[PDB]
Amino acid sequence: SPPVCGNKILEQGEDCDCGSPANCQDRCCNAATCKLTPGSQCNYGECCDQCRFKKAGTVCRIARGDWNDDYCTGKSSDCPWNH
Repeated sequence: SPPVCGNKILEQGEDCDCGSPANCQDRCCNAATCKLTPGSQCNYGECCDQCRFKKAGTVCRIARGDWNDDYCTGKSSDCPWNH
């Protein structure tokens, strides 16, 4: 699944796109923008939860025990170990 904006593949650095703006069957992902539609923050990823990123502080990972603890940032679908 290469990076094609307008192919229904969230690969073309879109983070939310549909094959065709007219057939965009993703209320959370818009092709015309190749990004999360207005109102949604997530769509795919660890931080993604209900088309909305997990409020910063939501533990989603762990390095190797419990020091810094991996926590969401409520800004992306990624969860940094916090290291």
